[PDB]
Amino acid sequence: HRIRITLTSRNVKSLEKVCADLIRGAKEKNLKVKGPVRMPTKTLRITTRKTPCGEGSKTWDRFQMRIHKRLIDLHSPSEIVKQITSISIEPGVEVEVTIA
Amino acid sequence: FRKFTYRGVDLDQLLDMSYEQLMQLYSARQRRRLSRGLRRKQHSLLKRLRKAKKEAPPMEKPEVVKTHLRDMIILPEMVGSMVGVYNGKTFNQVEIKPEMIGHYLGEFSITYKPVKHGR
Amino acid sequence: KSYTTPKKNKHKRKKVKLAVLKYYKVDENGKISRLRRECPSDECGAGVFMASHFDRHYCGKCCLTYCF
Amino acid sequence: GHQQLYWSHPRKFGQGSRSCRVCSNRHGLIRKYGLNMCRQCFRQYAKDIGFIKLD
Amino acid sequence: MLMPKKNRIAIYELLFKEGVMVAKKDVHMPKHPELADKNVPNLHVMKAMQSLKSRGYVKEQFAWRHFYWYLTNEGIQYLRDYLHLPPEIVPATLRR
Amino acid sequence: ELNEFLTRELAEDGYSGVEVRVTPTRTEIIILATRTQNVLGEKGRRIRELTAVVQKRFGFPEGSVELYAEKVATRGLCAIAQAESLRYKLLGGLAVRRACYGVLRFIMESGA
Amino acid sequence: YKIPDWFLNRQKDVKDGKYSQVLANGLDNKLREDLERLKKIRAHRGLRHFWGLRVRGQHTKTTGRR
RNA sequence: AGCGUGUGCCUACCCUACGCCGGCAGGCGCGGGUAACCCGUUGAACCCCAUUCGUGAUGGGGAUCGGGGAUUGCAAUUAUUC
RNA sequence: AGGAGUGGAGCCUGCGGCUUAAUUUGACUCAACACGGGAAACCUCACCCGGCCCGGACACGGACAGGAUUGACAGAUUGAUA
Repeated sequence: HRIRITLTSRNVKSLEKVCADLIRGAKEKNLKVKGPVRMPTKTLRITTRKTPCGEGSKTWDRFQMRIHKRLIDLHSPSEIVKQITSISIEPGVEVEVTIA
Repeated sequence: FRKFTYRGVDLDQLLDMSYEQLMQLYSARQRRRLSRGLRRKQHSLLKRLRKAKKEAPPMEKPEVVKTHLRDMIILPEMVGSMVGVYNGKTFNQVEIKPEMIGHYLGEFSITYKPVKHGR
Repeated sequence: KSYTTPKKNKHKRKKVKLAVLKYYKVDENGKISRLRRECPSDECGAGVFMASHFDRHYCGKCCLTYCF
Repeated sequence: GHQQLYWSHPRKFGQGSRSCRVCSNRHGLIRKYGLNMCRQCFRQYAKDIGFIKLD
Repeated sequence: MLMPKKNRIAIYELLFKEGVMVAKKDVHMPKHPELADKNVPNLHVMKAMQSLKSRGYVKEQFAWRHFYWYLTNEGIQYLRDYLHLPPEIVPATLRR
Repeated sequence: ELNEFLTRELAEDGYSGVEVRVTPTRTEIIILATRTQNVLGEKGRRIRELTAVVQKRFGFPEGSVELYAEKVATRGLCAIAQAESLRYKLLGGLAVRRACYGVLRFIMESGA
Repeated sequence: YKIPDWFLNRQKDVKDGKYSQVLANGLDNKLREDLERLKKIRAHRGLRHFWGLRVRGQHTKTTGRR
């Protein structure tokens, strides 16, 4: 009954659109919803030399890859969540539904 | 002159002694080396040097048994044997007097030629 | 380019024409006199024969040895 | 036998064990986050993986 | 490459029954990750399939470290002629 | 690795990229390319070859990955479509100057 | 007087097998003997001592420069 | 304090609390964490406070070198590292 | 205008030279010299001294099922239960 949706995405606006649709999907069906908890975004970092050889001035590229995690708690029966979460997802976002 | 000993132990006392008891006598590197377990890989070439160990012919100096093994321990069991330590190029004829115990056969070989300086 | 030592050759296989006749002895009647020992290993039942060397017996693929 | 010598030297650790998953070469490896991918390959495929230059 | 004949038959059965076969460029791989229980090394798969390639029965594409072998119409006829298969049955890429 | 493999395989077939949707039970992987009829093969032979490849390589289960091969709308503004276009014009034996003006003229008239 | 064996400058000696602190005139004698032992056996370590070089595995290219 | 990292595809190899043995390096049990969940409230150094020292190559400096003890590994000698 | 230095000392390290079986090698003003993500015990490794294997597709002509070829414990031999 306490069902915990984990929205993890690389993009923010796709993740904010999905978590906004899951608040509208929880408000229209009138089930009690703990708000989307913004988790601390993880910046995956790789700093390589630019040069494929060793013969320039030592320039470095610094590749970030931000991963944003939200999570939403619902007071909802199982099959109601199975219907909600299966509708209108966009491929940037990864959705993991925890039953209990 | 006097009867040489390792740590505080006579050579025949060293020689009729188990590996487990011989461990507690020499330095910690050689304890580690021989405690890891008996040697079954291409380290059963160590076990094949045990066969070359058990091939001392009657009364003279024995013939040279050659080794591409520089990580081999000079056991008291080995002492008296004539060994050819491989430099990578040449087998150096090395006898092992009983004060070599603990050390490795490879270190005794020069491996690298000494370096005089032209200019 | 030119090297010092003379070359090493490969082992040439000493191939035998009709090597099957040696393993058996034909009788005057329709029977046999099997010369060389049959392999007692589990892999090969009673079909595979052992080697008959000068001072011991040996089988090839199961790699089984019997000294006198 | 030859099968007892062909691959008998251990490949359990060191930069003679792991290699680039593209180049197949043994140098400048990005092991971080299980890329297992040499630094010139990563610099080619960064965009395709999701790595972006911002700051 | 000299192989046990049972291996080469197992490889050609697997190349036929599915319309494609893949493999990693790894000579030092004792078991092919698909054709596992029939104990084939990976180098026997590579060298069987590049023998199929040479005489123009299979098509070669190589990505990162993975060989990909598409079986072509001459290869279809060669394998059904080789393994003694019925011409009724098709590889899994000609069936919709 | 998907995008590299599909570049090396479907280059001459007018390749333009991938889009993979990781859905529950299925992988809705969509090849976006110019000639859909060239990539799909003969009655979807080369569709099913590529599904069987991706299945056997990446370790996806039996038919839990299925490929589509959709069409590039206004292919004059796709960069790698006009790169491979220019590539197979030069490799075909056409002169460098004529080919380059030919691509440049097309992508301008395309509305870039 | 209960000073442990882990605390002495000659632990598990090669000739007598005894844990003992060795002091000034004895230490100079025992250092001479340790170099003389490695010398006579013709070990790589004793040979590097004989040649007046770095023995504990340094690079002699740029340092040791007297 | 603040950035991070942390159990892998092939790939073995993670970060570690807590309890015992050992001076120490370290060992043996058992836990937690695939992570704002555990290590972690990251009890970091400099700094801060109180002893000893006393212008001396000195308790500055820690090179070189002897002897010993542990760990990683298939293997350390040309001293792996501690 | 100054601050902390570097250049002097020791050591770590890279380069030239010397040496060596080999001391693998690229780069030499800024824009070579803790740079090749290059902290190499093995692997890496390209260098040196030895010894295995074919992983020489396919096509053609011979050898060949009256067997073309695979592999193989001893004892030698070797570094090796190559």
